[PDB]
Amino acid sequence: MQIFVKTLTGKTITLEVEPSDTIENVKAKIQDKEGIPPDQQRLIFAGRQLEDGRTLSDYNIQKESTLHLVLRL
Amino acid sequence: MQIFVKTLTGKTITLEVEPSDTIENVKAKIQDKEGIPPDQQRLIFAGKQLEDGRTLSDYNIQKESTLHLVLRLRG
Repeated sequence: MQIFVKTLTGKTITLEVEPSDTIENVKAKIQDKEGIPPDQQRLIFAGRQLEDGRTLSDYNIQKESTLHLVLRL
Repeated sequence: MQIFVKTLTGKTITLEVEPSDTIENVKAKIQDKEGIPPDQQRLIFAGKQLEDGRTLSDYNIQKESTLHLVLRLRG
């Protein structure tokens, strides 16, 4: 399925993911598109930070859900 | 130098490491003590997951720092 990620400039990118993808897998997909290493990425959904070991479906992330990318400072 | 690792039960072990040790090397040292293969280990420090190709030095991990071992499980 497709999900969206709001990037550091507020532009939206589109990823192909599965409900069983872990957040660590999703951060690797974001690294491919944005060039930010996973250990520098905070991923936010519904106003909370996601943990690396959970799946997208563990957070009830759906088709065409939007995640937010934040850079670790 | 000495660092600590909190294991899957919350017990702490000690590792002998150098600041130049990679995280992949540290996972191999954890395998020797805990019997968990490196590809099944998530190593956490300061609330974030460490990447294999970085050194302890790259995360400013110092003597007596405590890392957290988590088992790779979806969920």
